[PDB]
Amino acid sequence: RVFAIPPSFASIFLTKSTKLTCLVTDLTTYDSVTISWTRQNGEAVKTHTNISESHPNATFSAVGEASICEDDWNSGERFTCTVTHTDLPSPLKQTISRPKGVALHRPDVYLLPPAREQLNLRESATITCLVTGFSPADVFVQWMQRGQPLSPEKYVTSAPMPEPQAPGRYFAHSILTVSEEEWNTGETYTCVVAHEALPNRVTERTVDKSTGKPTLYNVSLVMSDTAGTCY
Amino acid sequence: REQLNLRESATITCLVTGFSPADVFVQWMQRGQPLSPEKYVTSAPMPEPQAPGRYFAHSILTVSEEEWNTGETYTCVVAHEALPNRVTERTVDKSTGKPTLYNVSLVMSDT
Amino acid sequence: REQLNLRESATITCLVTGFSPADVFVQWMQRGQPLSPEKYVTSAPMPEPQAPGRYFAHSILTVSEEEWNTGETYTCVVAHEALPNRVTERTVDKSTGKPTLYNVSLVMS
Amino acid sequence: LHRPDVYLLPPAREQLNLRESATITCLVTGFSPADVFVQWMQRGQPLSPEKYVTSAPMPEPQAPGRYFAHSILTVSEEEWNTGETYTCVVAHEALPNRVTERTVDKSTGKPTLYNVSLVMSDTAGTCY
Amino acid sequence: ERIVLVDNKCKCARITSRIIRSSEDPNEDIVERNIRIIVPLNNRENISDPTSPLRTRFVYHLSDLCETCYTYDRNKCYTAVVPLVYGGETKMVETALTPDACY
Amino acid sequence: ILPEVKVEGELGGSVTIKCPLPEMHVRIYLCREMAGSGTCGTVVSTTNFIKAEYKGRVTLKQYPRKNLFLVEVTQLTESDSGVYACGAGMNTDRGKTQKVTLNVHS
Ligand SMILES: *[C@@H]1O[C@H](CO)[C@@H](O[C@@H]2O[C@H](CO)[C@@H](O)[C@H](O)[C@H]2NC(C)=O)[C@H](O)[C@H]1NC(C)=O
Ligand SMILES: *[C@@H]1O[C@H](CO)[C@@H](O)[C@H](O)[C@H]1NC(C)=O
Ligand SMILES: *[C@@H]1O[C@H](CO)[C@@H](O)[C@H](O)[C@H]1NC(C)=O
Ligand SMILES: *[C@@H]1O[C@H](CO)[C@@H](O)[C@H](O)[C@H]1NC(C)=O
Ligand SMILES: *[C@@H]1O[C@H](CO)[C@@H](O)[C@H](O)[C@H]1NC(C)=O
Repeated sequence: RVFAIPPSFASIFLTKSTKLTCLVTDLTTYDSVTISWTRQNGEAVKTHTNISESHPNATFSAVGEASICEDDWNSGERFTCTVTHTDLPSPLKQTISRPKGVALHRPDVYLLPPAREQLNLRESATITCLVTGFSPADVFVQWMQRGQPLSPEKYVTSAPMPEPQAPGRYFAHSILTVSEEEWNTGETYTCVVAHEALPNRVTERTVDKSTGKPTLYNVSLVMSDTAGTCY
Repeated sequence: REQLNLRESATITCLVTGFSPADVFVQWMQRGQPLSPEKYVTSAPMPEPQAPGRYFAHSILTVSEEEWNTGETYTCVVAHEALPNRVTERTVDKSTGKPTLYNVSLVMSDT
Repeated sequence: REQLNLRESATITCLVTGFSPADVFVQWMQRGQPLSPEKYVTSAPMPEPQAPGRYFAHSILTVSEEEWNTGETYTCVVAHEALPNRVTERTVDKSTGKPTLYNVSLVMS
Repeated sequence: LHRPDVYLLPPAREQLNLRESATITCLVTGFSPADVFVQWMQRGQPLSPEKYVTSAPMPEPQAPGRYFAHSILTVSEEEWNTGETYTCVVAHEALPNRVTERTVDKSTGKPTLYNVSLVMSDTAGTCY
Repeated sequence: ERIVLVDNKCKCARITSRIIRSSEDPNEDIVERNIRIIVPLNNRENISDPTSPLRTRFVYHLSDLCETCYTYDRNKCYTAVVPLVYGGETKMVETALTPDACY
Repeated sequence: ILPEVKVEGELGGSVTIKCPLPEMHVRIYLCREMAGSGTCGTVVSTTNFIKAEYKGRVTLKQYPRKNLFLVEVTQLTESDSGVYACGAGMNTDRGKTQKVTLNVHS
């Protein structure tokens, strides 16, 4: 099996060290294997050293990376990835073409607090973050608590899925789980997202106990010198 | 609440969590009449990080903002092979997150 | 209300009306755990007076007022043979229909 | 040496009950050394000198170096249905802009019907 | 007819005035003064920092209107900075707190 | 306040509506606000939307050069009458910029 993962916009926009990776797995172990990259016009590009170590279960696990201009990717030039093995004399050729960009649109971000019935159990609370209506796909979402980022393993993110009501539109979910005590200590959580359409490329929404469907509206309206001198 | 300011559509989400094993079934209906299956989408059972082998799923439904405001209730039903009746329902409507009470305190003065 | 100003017990009733034919099944469960059939009673299908060719039943559940003031959703499941999937349920809690309350405190001066 | 403070006053409430005329007073105080004169313009057009009557600089009741002056003007009662605002002005050397146009109108003054209408919503996060 | 004395957008106060004609006479022409404040309710204390507690007290010194702020403006952009740990690389990025108004 | 332009139809068959086009805003709607509650219900808007009833008889053409946008509605019926509005922003109410009236003499 030969797997190719194209670079993500969340990697490009954040590191500026973009690269594309082809990896091989489920293959008998055999040294002296060559990894190459080919464009549509046949030009070859430099492949990087530091190939990944083989997996402990007696199968391949390799990394191959190369740098191509972001403007070249935006030009929609088809690129091909090839690997050579003696088992299969015919090298495996796979395409990592970037299809430019379809009509761009901004992702509406709605963040919702835990349900009232769930808090009745006084066990744990789950906060969701519903991104909606962004074209194209590959949105990047992360969570931090009171200015401190959380582990990637404390939340789960979905994958873009079609939108029945809107043709050519996608949406995604994300949920974070924490104890009830943490939710009941005014701790604040936020759901930052990253997308090409976003004018600042990054936007965020935030909720806490007091803002998520509260049971009290405590207000202290106070005005003075109503007469005053107005001109 | 923000989604409502656009006066276009609304999205009710049904969240099923904690079950084991997989293969749960979710359907949407109002006032006892089943709803068309081309208006909602359901996710496949996804592993739960902390849980050893429990899973979760989520489904969403889109309705007109007017319909939400009209006062119609929408019930969500899940069918799993572990529930004693193998069926369960929940219910939400406009009267769910209304502020229970106000505590305003005007202190108008001229000095 | 006057039942609760006793601090001994409260009764919750589950009126079922307008079904046909008989042999409806009602049971009471708390937060997913079915309760013992001795804790509640149930009536028998008796005809609806103004509505011909119909029946209705009843069921009450006794419960301490100590725990009713804390939660305990207390859903009432019904199993007839004409429902879309043969089972339905409803629930009520201490805050089922509490309305909005205003506490304006003008300090007009 | 201090900024010449100035003020203006409208006609008296009981004065608007004989239906003959009305007087508007522009009070000029301070301006040490005493160097001021007032010209009463309306709509940018100076009025006749025979209308406004400035008198003299006079020392303040307690006068280390300060002074003050008073200048009034006579109008017609029936003309106040439109106001015209009858602007006043002062001039002094101890002023960065050497002009402090001061004007009032029937609308300006003490209000007699307060109508506060405050509203409370949760969609007022942004002021449209 | 009504003139505008205050149009503050930070406090959404619109102080105006009008004089109503009496019953066919130039006397007792009562003057008016209309004030309309719209409290936000869902905004924070530090409007440009989404971590400060909610805004409970609202003080309105009408004299100043005719600096802590209360609401946002339909004609401006609010931004901030947040840490991102993509690839174990803590990095500060400008985030459009109020998007759709930064275009 | 903003203008109260009024248009009529002179028997059904076609109708044309014009409203000013604001700058630095991406959303444009023509909600009818013909509800007892008053809450305006967006009829035809950008950002992708349309009215369950109004379909195939409603289209929008924005012209930045003239600072105007154009909406063309084919035919005419009894339902699509009354008044209409225009605006921008992300709040159908509190974001209006005109109050137009639609009538037909048929
Ligand atoms: C409200 O938040 C702002 C933004 O964090 C605070 O001002 C910032 O202070 C930091 C240093 O603490 C500077 O790096 C920023 O440049 C400041 N912002 C601006 C716009 O200059 C401000 O002090 C906070 N107010 C209160 C009362 O805490
Ligand atoms: C409600 O407001 C009062 C002051 O008006 C304050 O003492 C109290 O702490 C507030 N409630 C909460 C929960 O903060
Ligand atoms: C309700 O308002 C009063 C008066 O301001 C205050 O003393 C009290 O603390 C408030 N209660 C809460 C829960 O905020
Ligand atoms: C109701 O108002 C009174 C008088 O201000 C106050 O003492 C009381 O705490 C308020 N109750 C709540 C729940 O805010
Ligand atoms: C007072 O204000 C309200 C709200 O704007 C208005 O409807 C009413 O006509 C006003 N009354 C007067 C006398 O102006």
